[PDB]
Amino acid sequence: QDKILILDFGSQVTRLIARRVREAHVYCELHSFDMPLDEIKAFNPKGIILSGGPNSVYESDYQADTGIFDLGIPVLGICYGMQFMAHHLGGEVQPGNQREFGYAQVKTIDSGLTRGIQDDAPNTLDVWMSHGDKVSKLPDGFAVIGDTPSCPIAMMENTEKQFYGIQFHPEVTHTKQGRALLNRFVLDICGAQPGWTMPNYIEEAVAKIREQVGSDEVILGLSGGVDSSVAAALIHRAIGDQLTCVFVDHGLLRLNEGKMVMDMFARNLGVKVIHVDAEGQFMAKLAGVTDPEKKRKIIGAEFIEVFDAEEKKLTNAKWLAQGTIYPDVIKLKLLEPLRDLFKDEVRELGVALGLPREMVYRHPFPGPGLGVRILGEVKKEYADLLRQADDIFIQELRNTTDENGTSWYDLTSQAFAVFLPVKSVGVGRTYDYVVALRAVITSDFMTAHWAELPYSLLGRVSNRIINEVKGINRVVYDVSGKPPATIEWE
Amino acid sequence: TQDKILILDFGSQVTRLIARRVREAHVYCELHSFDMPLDEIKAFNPKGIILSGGPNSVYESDYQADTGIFDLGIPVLGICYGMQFMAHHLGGEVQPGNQREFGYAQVKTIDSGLTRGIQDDAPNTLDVWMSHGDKVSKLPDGFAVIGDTPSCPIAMMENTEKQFYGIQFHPEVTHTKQGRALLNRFVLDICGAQPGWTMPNYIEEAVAKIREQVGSDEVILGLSGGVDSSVAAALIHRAIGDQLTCVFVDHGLLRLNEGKMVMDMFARNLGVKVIHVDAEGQFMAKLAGVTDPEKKRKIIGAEFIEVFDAEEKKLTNAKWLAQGTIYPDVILKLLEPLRDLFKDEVRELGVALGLPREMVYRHPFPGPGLGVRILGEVKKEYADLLRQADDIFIQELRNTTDENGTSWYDLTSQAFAVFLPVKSVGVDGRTYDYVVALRAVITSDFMTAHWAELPYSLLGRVSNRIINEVKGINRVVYDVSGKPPATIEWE
Repeated sequence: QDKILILDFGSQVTRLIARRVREAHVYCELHSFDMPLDEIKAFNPKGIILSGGPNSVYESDYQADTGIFDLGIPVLGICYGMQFMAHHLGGEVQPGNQREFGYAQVKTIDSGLTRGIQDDAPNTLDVWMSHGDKVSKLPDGFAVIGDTPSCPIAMMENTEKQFYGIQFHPEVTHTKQGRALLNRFVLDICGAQPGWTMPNYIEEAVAKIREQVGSDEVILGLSGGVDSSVAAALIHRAIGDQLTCVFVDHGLLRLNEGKMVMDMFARNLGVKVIHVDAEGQFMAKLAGVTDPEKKRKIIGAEFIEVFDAEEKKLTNAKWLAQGTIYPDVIKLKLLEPLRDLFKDEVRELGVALGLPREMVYRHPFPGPGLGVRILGEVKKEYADLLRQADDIFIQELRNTTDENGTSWYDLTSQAFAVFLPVKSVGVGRTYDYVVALRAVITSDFMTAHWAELPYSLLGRVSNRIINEVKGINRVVYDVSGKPPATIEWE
Repeated sequence: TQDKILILDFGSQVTRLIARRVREAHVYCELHSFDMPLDEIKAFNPKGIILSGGPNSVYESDYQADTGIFDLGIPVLGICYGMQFMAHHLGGEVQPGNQREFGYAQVKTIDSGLTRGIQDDAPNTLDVWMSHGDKVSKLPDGFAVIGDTPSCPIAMMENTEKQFYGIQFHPEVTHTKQGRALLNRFVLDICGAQPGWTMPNYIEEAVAKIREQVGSDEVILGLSGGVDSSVAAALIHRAIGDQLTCVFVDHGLLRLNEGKMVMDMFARNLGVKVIHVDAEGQFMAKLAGVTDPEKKRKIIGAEFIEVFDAEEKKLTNAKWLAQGTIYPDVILKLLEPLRDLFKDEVRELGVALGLPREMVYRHPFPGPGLGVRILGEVKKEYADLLRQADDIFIQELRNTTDENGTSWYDLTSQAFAVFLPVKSVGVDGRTYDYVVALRAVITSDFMTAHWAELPYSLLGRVSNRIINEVKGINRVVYDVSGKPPATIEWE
């Protein structure tokens, strides 16, 4: 594999650089700016990207080894990375407020990085611009390739060395052409082969697991979440009957979730799956508990208890497999085959392995499950009502499409129903509980706006829940964004 | 005085819509049952008569108007059953069908006094809400077919000599696109009724009738804050001045500043004598620990009657209890000067009298007030939160307009916030506060209501403002339940 090295100078969006590079189907790794030169050479990158950061290159210990400029490979500096590049290659940096950002229009001239990349007019880019420290004097052998009125050296290039610096963040989508610029650097300037695909990954990952495990037996907890499911499919493909999975239904899962897990793993693949039905045990622990924080502690601790007792019975096991993914890393031995992947790659890998898309491309589901979607006291009675209401909502999201043919399920990051233990009047007079519909679209920055679901979709979901679910006669839609609200109600 | 239209009611569920259409053409009209005696019909002296539809069948029903109406020399329009009734008694014939069947149909017409110049997408074509029940199978004497469909050969008929008209569809429902044009054509052109029924034209007559009714007697009137009792107060004050005393009871379950706005418009601007009772604490004490919504309504209604009655007894030199009774309700002596008006006419009368438009063009407000908008136990703590959130919602509805410049306040029939006694988590730090529901509906002509398709940006701005500005609320939801299957109020 051709690989890109990303050096982290502390910016809050540095991971997005890695996501963009992976989205171009090129392998890459995120390392701190002070990675020793020996490890960099051993990594043998096809190119290096220097991220932004909150510090100032003239007064900071945030200095990478300047030997990176002698490796003979292209280097791209972003904001602080550009300032670092300028500070150490004979240029000058003028101080500003490194916390300030905003929109700007950059004009470019023709270069390897800029040719054929444009927004509404040739050689014009609308960017998410850093208004802080800026390059005030070109380093040696460099040219200006992009400028704005307030930032005369907004983009610079050393053609001989293929060094590039930009004063804006191409990894945030607010820079419309940022992806195109990063692709141009990685695919064309560095010449990195876009071979990092999940079908290409399976055989290498399967071989690494076999070398690691041999004939040993492996246990893996199946939460119902995607990561552990994909870990299961991958490890089973590697070692077959050496894997045992444990699935715990704590009674707080969506409708039919236990059946769907058992069908895709035990029935379809022949994976050995220990199925624990713990609904009654969890409901007993939640009885009379209204505090949401206590509810979260109880459910999490009880789940560990049920899983730990199943682990003890699998006495000839030597590995605990886990669905640890790359954002997590940025007596039983740990087996974590997804450590090098982001969530989107994990999803593609699950489909590649043959898992049903319905189980692999689903909205994330909280650990405490419906426990934080039933306000106040959790009871089987309420969980059963909620599963029906939730399922109707999701059915309609899956079957209603926008103008491009994309379903509203796929357009939203998270969608679910919430059970409110208050009663409303309805029509013969009725007096039943209230359901809230929640649907959000999350950004890259831990915020989320509520989805502008079509009115007819909301109306149809409302009609169906009220008529089809005995016990619910009122439906509301959450119109609180994050911030100031949270996505979950508890 | 007024040219008048008489509407005889044969039992159709939409007969009132005929009266609204006629009033909306600025012609006075009254609704009476089909069996109104002939001498009262003559004494009413109508310029024309409309016979409504109905569910019964003219050959097997006692739903028979006095057939002497066809000898009065005034135009008559029969709608569905009214048309069949017309055909049955003037030498035609009715063929039995299912009077419960209705649906869309395209009526083709020929030129007549009723049909000339009225069309939808092609000349001499009407898209109508058709009765598929009993229908005219043989023309009555001197009548001609002026409208037909493939399945209803006699869909419209005219007797030109007598100015009798019969139609097999309902022009009073908006589903008949030209139904209003047809009704106006009959009322304004064929009957020649003068469109003089305006609220400025009504004031002087209404003032004189009140003065003739009351003389120098004293009158008491309950001010709820609603438009009906307010307009009655303004009108009666216009007639008898210091002879009127108003009683305003604040039970602590009103909207923000409601008592101040009522006192300001009446006691300060007009000089009306107003007895102001601040009964907030007393109502809250009686509602403590009460969660059953039916008991809450019972407590609030009975307690209000007691506070008002004690004030009435103290006004010992009073002879009239005035009420804001309006015409839909009608279809110490009682003084009811608004008995002949629909709500929209009452609103125009309120403006005509000089009341501020904001107090007259207001969404209706329930008797039990916020008591049915605070789910479960009602407390001042919750009412104070709700009044704040409700006011923010209303500010945004008033200040945001559609493509024609109409406010979303004016576009909705009813809009309010509802306080939910459940807590949600929020965000820096972690908050845990109550939930508010926004409710907004648009009512139809048929006692149904759909929830308002408020712009997403408006819901978003209201959500943000309530959560940020109202200490105690950290979550806002929008009610997306229509009627049916839900009710407008939550309790």
